[PDB]
Amino acid sequence: NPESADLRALAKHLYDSYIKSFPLTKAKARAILTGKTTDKSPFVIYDMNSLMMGEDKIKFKHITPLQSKEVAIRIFQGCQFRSVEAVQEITEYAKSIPGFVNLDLNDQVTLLKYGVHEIIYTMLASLMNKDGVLISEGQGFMTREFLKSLRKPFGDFMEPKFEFAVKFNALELDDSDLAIFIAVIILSGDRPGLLNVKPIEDIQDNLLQALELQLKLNHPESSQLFAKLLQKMTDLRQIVTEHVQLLQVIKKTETDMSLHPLLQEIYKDLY
Amino acid sequence: HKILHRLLQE
Ligand SMILES: Cc1c(C)n(Cc2ccc(-c3ccccc3C(=O)O)cc2)c2ccc(C(=O)N[C@@H](C)c3ccc([N+](=O)[O-])cc3)cc12
Repeated sequence: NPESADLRALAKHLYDSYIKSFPLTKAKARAILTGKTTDKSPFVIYDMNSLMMGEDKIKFKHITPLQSKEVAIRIFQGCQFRSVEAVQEITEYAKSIPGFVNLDLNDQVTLLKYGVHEIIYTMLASLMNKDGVLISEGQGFMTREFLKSLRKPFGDFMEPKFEFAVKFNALELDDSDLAIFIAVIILSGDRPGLLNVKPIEDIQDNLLQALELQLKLNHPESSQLFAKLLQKMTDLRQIVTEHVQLLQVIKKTETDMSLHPLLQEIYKDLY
Repeated sequence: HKILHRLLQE
């Protein structure tokens, strides 16, 4: 019908920009994880020694890592580099969301500030399984056991992301779905400190209809996938709160570690 | 939020 059509248009526009904005799709990640691909299988990192041997191979967008720190801290500086780049990818993606760039700039800031961690978690799920997580465009694979093995507080950092991911991955969402879900997360009218909620909520209501239509068309066998997904989005805010707490700890207790300025902006006065 | 601002105006 006429309204459906506009919502299908939004879904496609969003998928297109998602594909342009983010380097590694869920499609490719799964192909890499299953062993269903023509590419060279990822270098596995499971201890201090394998990290060091694999550091040569772990390029991201043609950026070579720098060639003396303990395992835990080096792992954290890498996840930090990737996060910064993700924030930048998510910001470009947000700008492609119709109506977002017409919002008050201070509110664009606030939506990103609170949205980015939720989205990062969502997109981590695409790269994870029970065994571990793909890194750096899928050239590496870091075992969950290894990450859990790190000295505290770093040992408890990735584990909740894994716990969330095994449950979220059950919904079997694909890239066309995720593209819409991510936009819905960004356009959340209840972020603290927003100035003008109404045009945010109007955009989110279209996005949510687009999401609902998308899930009916793309997963016609899946009963109320839409409702399940919305329940997960609410779990996920609690989980971002725990993570921000853990970084509060890490900033204070681990003085040998420079937290990147972009990330400081985001974590400051958050929960 | 100077960087975020800068990324948004970029
Ligand atoms: C541990 C790690 C290393 C050592 N590198 C290479 C690298 C290469 C270059 C540099 C580097 C670049 C510029 C300047 C200096 C350096 C430098 O060497 O220090 C640093 C590390 C990584 C690259 C990506 C990821 C990654 O995808 N992590 C997952 C968990 C993830 C985490 C977060 C997200 N996310 O969507 O936010 C997705 C996946 C992890 C690592």
